[PDB]
Amino acid sequence: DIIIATKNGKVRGMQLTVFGGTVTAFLGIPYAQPPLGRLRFKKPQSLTKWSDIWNATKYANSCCQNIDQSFPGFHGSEMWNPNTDLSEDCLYLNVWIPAPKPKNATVLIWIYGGGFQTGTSSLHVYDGKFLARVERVIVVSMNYRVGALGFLALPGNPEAPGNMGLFDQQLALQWVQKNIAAFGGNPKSVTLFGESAGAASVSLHLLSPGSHSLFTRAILQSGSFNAPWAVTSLYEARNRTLNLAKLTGCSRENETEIIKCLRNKDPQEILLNEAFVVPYGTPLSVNFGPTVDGDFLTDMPDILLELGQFKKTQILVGVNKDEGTAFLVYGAPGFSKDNNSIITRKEFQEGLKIFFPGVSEFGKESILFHYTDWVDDQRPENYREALGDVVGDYNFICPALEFTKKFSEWGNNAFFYYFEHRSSKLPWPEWMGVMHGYEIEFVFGLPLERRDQYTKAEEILSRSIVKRWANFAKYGNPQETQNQSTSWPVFKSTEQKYLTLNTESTRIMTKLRAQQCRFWTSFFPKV
Ligand SMILES: O=C(Nc1cccc2ccccc12)c1ccc(CN2CCC[C@H](C(=O)NCCCNc3c4c(nc5ccccc35)CCCC4)C2)cc1
Ligand SMILES: *[C@@H]1O[C@H](CO[C@@H]2O[C@@H](C)[C@@H](O)[C@@H](O)[C@@H]2O)[C@@H](O[C@@H]2O[C@H](CO)[C@@H](O)[C@H](O)[C@H]2NC(C)=O)[C@H](O)[C@H]1NC(C)=O
Ligand SMILES: *[C@@H]1O[C@H](CO[C@@H]2O[C@@H](C)[C@@H](O)[C@@H](O)[C@@H]2O)[C@@H](O[C@@H]2O[C@H](CO)[C@@H](O)[C@H](O)[C@H]2NC(C)=O)[C@H](O)[C@H]1NC(C)=O
Ligand SMILES: *[C@@H]1O[C@H](CO)[C@@H](O)[C@H](O)[C@H]1NC(C)=O
Ligand SMILES: *[C@@H]1O[C@H](CO)[C@@H](O)[C@H](O)[C@H]1NC(C)=O
Ligand SMILES: *[C@@H]1O[C@H](CO)[C@@H](O)[C@H](O)[C@H]1NC(C)=O
Ligand SMILES: *[C@@H]1O[C@H](CO)[C@@H](O)[C@H](O)[C@H]1NC(C)=O
Ligand SMILES: [Cl-]
Ligand SMILES: [Cl-]
Ligand SMILES: [Cl-]
Ligand SMILES: [Cl-]
Ligand SMILES: [Cl-]
Ligand SMILES: [Cl-]
Ligand SMILES: [Cl-]
Repeated sequence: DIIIATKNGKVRGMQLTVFGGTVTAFLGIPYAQPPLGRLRFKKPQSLTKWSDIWNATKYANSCCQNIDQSFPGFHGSEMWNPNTDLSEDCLYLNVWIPAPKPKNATVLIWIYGGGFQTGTSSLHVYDGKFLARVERVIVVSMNYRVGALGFLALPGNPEAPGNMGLFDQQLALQWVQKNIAAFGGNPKSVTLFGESAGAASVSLHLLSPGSHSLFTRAILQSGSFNAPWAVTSLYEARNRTLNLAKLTGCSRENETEIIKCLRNKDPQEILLNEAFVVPYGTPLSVNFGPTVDGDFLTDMPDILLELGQFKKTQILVGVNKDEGTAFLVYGAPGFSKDNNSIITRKEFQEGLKIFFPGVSEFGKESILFHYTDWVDDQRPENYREALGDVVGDYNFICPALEFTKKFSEWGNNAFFYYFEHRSSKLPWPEWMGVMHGYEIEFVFGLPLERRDQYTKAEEILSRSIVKRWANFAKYGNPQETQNQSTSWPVFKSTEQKYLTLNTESTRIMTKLRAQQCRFWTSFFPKV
């Protein structure tokens, strides 16, 4: 019976047998007043203390969200769907601490992705028990509100100021500061890490002054705020809020009366109508996301990045080899996970209309021009591979490289990786490569469990990544110093060295996607 006294009351954990040892898990600790009734759409409110023993022995409710139904019964998609009850009452977090209880352990705080519309910390691939067992760190993950319930925005209006899901995350970072020393954790050594919209979230905490004292260091997997999907404009946010109001029958003149109207709507009604607020949307559109609210985020983040207005500290940043392919089977013509998706030029052109809906003819032609200079004109997968690279370079690789250059230009150490190992257990087909989100299981050390079906080489790769991440969190340096590993060089804006992660040979390379990213970063933002 492991009981910890937090500042709001006593919580009860559970013991876990991991790798012939023990981890203590505290699953489902509340960290805010449930955002229900009059509290829906508002910022998270402080939690009033309890007097008993809160039983933190099972994952709590996931936040309300729409579910992927494109591949029913297929584990490749359904692994990302929530695995606890959906409920508005979902502001909970989890803590894994090593056994025996540590003295001043470094803390890793996970922020999941899901495009700010989906996700939950209870996913199997976010289980922080191996990190706690193997590296003696504490792992924390929290649920945060997503979609309109988390990011609906009437800027300046506190009834729906926007960015609520980010303030959920922040209130959880605060909880760690006030409480993690009781679990044996060092509040002075906190590393945020997340993937996709979670990585973008982490990058926004580097920008937000209200978060600057709540963490030490940052790790960004496949995401950053300067990605084109990561920030909703004040124009779009308002056009989307009124679109939702109209769809729900909540159109009013008093903008506050609109919110009160949306507060008598059942969560399901808000969920069904959320999808159509964006008229010409992309596959997996970020309908409701971070905005410049004037509170969490005081200016357009690109300007903050460009002008060095962010927390000075070390960053670890990286991307996967085929970030774009997962999105091609959610709308692109001729694509399918059950065949090899050989598409024609015309299919490629339609795909661009699908993924760049509001872009001019000339803009689309410019993308075609930059990506159809084939070495061989007869390789039938030419267009198929070009569409995936287009989506991956524009939405992930180039934004992440530009973040790392810009951030590093202000004097802090930065480390960039390129993950290029396709999991042997990967249920998606081979042509989709090293997909978006499929480094996460290696970061969390699932291949360390031999009872699974990972290869030995995959166990060694995960063990090395796990050590590098942990050495980065504890020491600001993502080396593996003991087993003759390749030294991870600092990423500098001139040389732009990065490290490749694979089962075979770990390599130092320079200037990832240089020719592609000059297009996306220096020409395409003009069109
Ligand atoms: O992620 C969203 N948007 C985007 C984010 C970032 C860059 C993007 C670039 C281009 C287009 C969209 C982008 C997004 C926008 C809306 C929604 C709400 N709805 C949920 C119900 C219907 C519908 C839907 O089926 N959503 C699938 C969600 C599962 N997802 C998966 C996850 C990952 N990898 C995957 C790989 C294989 C398959 C799936 C994956 C990486 C880690 C995060 C989760 C969208 C959700 C997600
Ligand atoms: C801003 O919003 C208007 C209105 O959105 C429409 O109504 C909502 C309830 C929802 O169902 C949306 O999907 C609708 O589009 C947009 O006006 C529409 O614009 C499209 C093309 O841009 C046009 O085909 C529709 O007929 C228009 N419908 C109406 C009612 O005006 C508008 O485009 C949105 N965006 C911008 C940039 O203005
Ligand atoms: C790959 O498959 C896509 C998707 O088609 C669906 O899934 C298949 C696995 C099979 O079960 C089909 O019956 C399904 O319709 C194919 O895209 C279709 O292509 C046909 C003819 O080219 C066209 O009439 C449909 O509109 C397309 N449907 C889409 C895009 O959703 C594609 O042709 C297949 N390609 C290869 C090389 O096998
Ligand atoms: C919490 O767990 C303990 C352990 O079995 C149990 O005795 C107690 O009744 C539980 N309390 C609640 C409120 O569920
Ligand atoms: C934990 O480490 C900090 C410095 O990082 C130190 O100031 C603090 O006293 C330590 N607390 C312990 C060892 O309990
Ligand atoms: C209507 O708007 C005013 C501000 O113009 C606001 O003070 C008032 O509270 C709103 N009405 C209701 C019922 O909230
Ligand atoms: C390094 O090698 C030792 C034995 O040679 C092994 O026990 C350990 O897990 C390895 N660690 C990493 C981080 O690769
Ligand atoms: Cl599960
Ligand atoms: Cl969608
Ligand atoms: Cl051709
Ligand atoms: Cl070098
Ligand atoms: Cl070079
Ligand atoms: Cl260069
Ligand atoms: Cl160019």
